[PDB]
Amino acid sequence: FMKSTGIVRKVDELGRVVIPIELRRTLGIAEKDALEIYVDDEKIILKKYKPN
Amino acid sequence: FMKSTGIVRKVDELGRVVIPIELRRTLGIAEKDALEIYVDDEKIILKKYKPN
Repeated sequence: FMKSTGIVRKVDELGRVVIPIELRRTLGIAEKDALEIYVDDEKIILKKYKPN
Repeated sequence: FMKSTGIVRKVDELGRVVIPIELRRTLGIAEKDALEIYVDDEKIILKKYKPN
């Protein structure tokens, strides 16, 4: 099976979610960087964005 | 089996991402609701939160 952090956050007015700082560092993501958003099985997959 | 939406958003100061309103409605998510966050393969999986 796959292990997940299992951490939940409250949805703000715009419907946005925050990545834990531990994942900000491990994912190599910083302010002004670009994120790409995926949709599968009613779940959202977010990953670093590679320009095309 | 399914293709992702392929939509990208800019990261704000806190490192947060926004779900498209089309997904807010399909996912049944609203302000003050709880989201659970997963981590796998360097990708983040967010889904509705159903506490035990």
